[PDB]
Amino acid sequence: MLTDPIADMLTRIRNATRVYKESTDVPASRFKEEILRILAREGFIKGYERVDVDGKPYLRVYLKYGPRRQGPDPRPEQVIHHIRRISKPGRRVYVGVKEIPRVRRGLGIAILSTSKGVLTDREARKLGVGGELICEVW
Amino acid sequence: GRYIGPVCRLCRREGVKLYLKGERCYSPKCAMERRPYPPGQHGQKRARRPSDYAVRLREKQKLRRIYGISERQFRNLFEEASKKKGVTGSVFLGLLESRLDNVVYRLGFAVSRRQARQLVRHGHITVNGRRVDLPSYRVRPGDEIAVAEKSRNLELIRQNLEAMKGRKVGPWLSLDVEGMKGKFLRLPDREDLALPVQENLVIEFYSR
Amino acid sequence: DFEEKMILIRRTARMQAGGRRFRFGALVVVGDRQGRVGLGFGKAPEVPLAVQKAGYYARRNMVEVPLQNGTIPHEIEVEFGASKIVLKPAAPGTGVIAGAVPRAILELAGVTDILTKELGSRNPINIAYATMEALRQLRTKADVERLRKG
Amino acid sequence: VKELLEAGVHFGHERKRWNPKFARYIYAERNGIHIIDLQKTMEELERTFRFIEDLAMRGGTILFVGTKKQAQDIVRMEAERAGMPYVNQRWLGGMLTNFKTISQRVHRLEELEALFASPEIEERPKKEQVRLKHELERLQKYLSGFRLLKRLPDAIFVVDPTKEAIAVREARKLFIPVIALADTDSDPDLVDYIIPGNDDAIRSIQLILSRAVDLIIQARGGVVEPSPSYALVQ
RNA sequence: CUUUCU
RNA sequence: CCUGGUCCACCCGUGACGCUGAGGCGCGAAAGCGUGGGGAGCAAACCGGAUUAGAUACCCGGGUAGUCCACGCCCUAAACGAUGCGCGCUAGGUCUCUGGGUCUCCUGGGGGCCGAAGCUAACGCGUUAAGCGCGCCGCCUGGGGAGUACGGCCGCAAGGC
RNA sequence: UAGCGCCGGCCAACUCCGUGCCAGCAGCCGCGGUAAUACGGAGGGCGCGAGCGUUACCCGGAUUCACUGGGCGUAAAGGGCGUGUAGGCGGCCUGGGGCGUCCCAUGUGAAAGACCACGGCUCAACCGUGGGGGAGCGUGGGAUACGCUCAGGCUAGACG
Ligand SMILES: [Mg+2]
Ligand SMILES: [Mg+2]
Ligand SMILES: [Mg+2]
Ligand SMILES: [Mg+2]
Ligand SMILES: [Mg+2]
Ligand SMILES: [Mg+2]
Ligand SMILES: [Mg+2]
Ligand SMILES: [Mg+2]
Ligand SMILES: [Mg+2]
Ligand SMILES: [Mg+2]
Ligand SMILES: [Mg+2]
Ligand SMILES: [Mg+2]
Ligand SMILES: [Mg+2]
Ligand SMILES: [Mg+2]
Ligand SMILES: [Mg+2]
Ligand SMILES: [Mg+2]
Ligand SMILES: [Mg+2]
Ligand SMILES: [Mg+2]
Ligand SMILES: [Mg+2]
Ligand SMILES: [Mg+2]
Ligand SMILES: [Mg+2]
Ligand SMILES: [Mg+2]
Ligand SMILES: [Mg+2]
Ligand SMILES: [Mg+2]
Ligand SMILES: [Zn+2]
Repeated sequence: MLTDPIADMLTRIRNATRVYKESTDVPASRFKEEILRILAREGFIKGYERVDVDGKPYLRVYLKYGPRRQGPDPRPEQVIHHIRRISKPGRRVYVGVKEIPRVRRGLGIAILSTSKGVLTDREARKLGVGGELICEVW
Repeated sequence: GRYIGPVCRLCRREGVKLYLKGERCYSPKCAMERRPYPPGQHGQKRARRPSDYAVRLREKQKLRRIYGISERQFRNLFEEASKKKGVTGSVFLGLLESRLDNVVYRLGFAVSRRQARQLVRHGHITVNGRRVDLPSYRVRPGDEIAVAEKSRNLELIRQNLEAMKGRKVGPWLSLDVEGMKGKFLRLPDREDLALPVQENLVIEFYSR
Repeated sequence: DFEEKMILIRRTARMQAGGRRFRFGALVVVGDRQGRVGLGFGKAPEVPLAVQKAGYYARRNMVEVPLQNGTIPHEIEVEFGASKIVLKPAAPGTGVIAGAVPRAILELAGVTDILTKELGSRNPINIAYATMEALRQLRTKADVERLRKG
Repeated sequence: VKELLEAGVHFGHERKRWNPKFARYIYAERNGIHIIDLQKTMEELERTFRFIEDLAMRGGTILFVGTKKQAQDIVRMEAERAGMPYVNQRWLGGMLTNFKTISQRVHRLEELEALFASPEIEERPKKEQVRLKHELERLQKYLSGFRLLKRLPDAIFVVDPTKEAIAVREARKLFIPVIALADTDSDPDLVDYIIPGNDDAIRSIQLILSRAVDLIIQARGGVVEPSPSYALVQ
């Protein structure tokens, strides 16, 4: 079975971006879509849209990259240099609003899932709440 | 107790010139005047590239040997500046500069740091009246630092306060040569002091 | 302008019927303490020659360090081979907390306050490269912002 | 300088073992071979050629690189048809990268052509008088186009990048813009200004280059007449 | 073929 | 004759019924053990020839257990891909085995080789991962002492764990 | 009154003499078999200083039991394979619950110690006063994204 959907997605994204795919599909789920929403907002992806692959619902995730580079290996700088699951089944990770980490001295973000929806860390901190520490991204 | 022993040898080992004597240390004799090399049988041999350690060790030895202080005290003073808010490098110097024996010296009451220590010890000093003979007493802002009335007649205190006529004083100080008084206005800042020291190193040395 | 710290010089040897045949290698760091650091590893028949070649190679391999008030914009952990270097930014008066190798680079880098840690293989040469590499990846909220514009 | 009906030549090339990365520039297969999409070949031509005027109308140099026998001649032609230098026979390792060195070679060439006219023309055993003949022979066999370059080029026009992989790599290490008429069998990503189309065939190579050489002059106040290289297209 | 040690 | 696994096409049925798996139970090369049978060739041990300084060996001639069958036991191994299982994801090229197709190519299952990205100490691995991830089991923590001692459990014994 | 340790490298501090794989040093690597900065003394030096050095033990260095933070093709490390119990883990949509989880208030979290401030003893050590922090748990109120649970639905896993 597909043991962990949220990881499965971050990974697909991680994998696609690593070989510079333009778009990339992932089996859709409300929760997954919600995360991408932040992904798009924080400007980590061009964005995404609901599509239908072989009859079943997916989510194209339009990737984004830095510009072409100089000298050897003109491969673009990543926009998503990092992205890691944190809470994982059989090892859930919950944090109090006071225990919310500051990803990459603020240059990166962490996506929490709270009873107030799935906000980022600044959003959560602002709203004074905590929750499952889904993943960091920078 | 404090070092006590040939002092200009430190002057020489530390390369830099240290004023651990006041007079003479200005006369063509601080030895750093034609002999800026370390003491001992090897003074003049080539110097091998010092190790990261060496450097830090030396820098500390320098600063410390200046205010003539036991590593014991020096260290604790450091560990204190460490805890206190504010750039440690500064805070630390500010604290060394707050020792009574230092101020007595920074106020021209004494020719050197050593001498000022003795003045403090032999009770020739005042701190807002009450005499204080603890050379490691922390002089703080507002404190007036007089001279023992009884001692005010002492030739030394006279000669010293005499030549003090004219000489300016640190911007964190101020002295009334008349009544032989002086006030500790504020903790001197790093910029205020011109010590031949790289305290960033001294910090790093206690990092190890 | 460019200061020059020499990390390590080693002797090493090759074999030939008839004897061992050494050649030295020297790791050199070069920086202006402004924000430009350069690492070079040069080898050659005699120590001097090696050191020189190294400086040469170093100057030809510079990195732009985002020094922000003596420190670095954020934590980095770079693994070069079995060597892993860790860089944490620190406030004023902290000083440079790092091993002889990472330090020597960080210093000519113009870095004044950082927390450091060498994990894994502690091979100067590989740790050195790790350090350099870590610096190469340092970014600013500016760049980060720039990259996530559009 | 242009045209869209360049279907007259270039377009599709290379059986089918391509280089997945050249996927974009491909239109489809036919009887087995891929088909380079020319409309794109166009979009690229513009962009590329533009970059060339810039470089050209600036007095900038461009090292033409063509080892591929299928263009070995066209490269001399066009390159000579402009004060431009070229590497025609073998691309020596480090021409770009170890320039100050390979230069010493172009020095020797000159320093020799001298003796073979000087008072010493006939001096020392004809043996040396022969070894020196050789000295030049080869010196001139590879440094006839690389002759010019007094300093590192400001760019490089490579025939087939794959075949010329080394030339490219070097330039890149030196951040020397890379231009190239490349197709199916190559890594487009290593090319700065690409001309996706038949890496092989003279009828193709001849066109693109010549037009590109014209464009150079048609941007240097020379406004020269038709190319003497169309002759090598039979 | 076998054909030890230093 | 009896019977297991497995793959493809159609997409027809059920509707998360799934994955991993401490124990348990079972299977488990060879040699070995027990009872009975068999025994051509081969062949530990053994009996001889030769070689050698010696030859308890290699070479030559014989030769018993055994190798074979049955029923029961033993349970180990370089039991190896020295690489636990499942799922998703990340260029291709080439050869091959088997199925389907509109069958000079596409497509599914499997076996190989070269390889993108990436990983790796290196060697190498690279959609048959040693890459990117998640789930569950097992296992490692300097060498020798030592797979030994002691204890326990299993075995007829050898011996195993 | 000034002593004690050290000066081959880790590690700050180098020379002469004596000895000759001896006598000895030694934490590890090692040093000593006639030019020893490594033994013994001396001169000189480095570091601490009424202390200095040793031994012992604990934490550190040791991401070397790795939660933070490690690994198992050839370095130590995949179980000989399967079937499978407990246990761990669980696709998409919706609804109820609100156990986990998050939030607020409140009680508790003694004093001492730790932290900050000011103060007392000539300073400090020591001590006094005041202030702030504090996981955990109790009670009440709230949230529901995720996990759990219950119910309903689905076909993309699985089975047929
Ligand atoms: Mg590693
Ligand atoms: Mg069958
Ligand atoms: Mg159906
Ligand atoms: Mg139904
Ligand atoms: Mg058997
Ligand atoms: Mg039997
Ligand atoms: Mg026989
Ligand atoms: Mg026989
Ligand atoms: Mg068996
Ligand atoms: Mg296959
Ligand atoms: Mg590669
Ligand atoms: Mg391979
Ligand atoms: Mg042991
Ligand atoms: Mg028994
Ligand atoms: Mg030393
Ligand atoms: Mg001797
Ligand atoms: Mg530990
Ligand atoms: Mg761990
Ligand atoms: Mg390990
Ligand atoms: Mg092993
Ligand atoms: Mg196995
Ligand atoms: Mg679920
Ligand atoms: Mg609740
Ligand atoms: Mg007080
Ligand atoms: Zn002096």
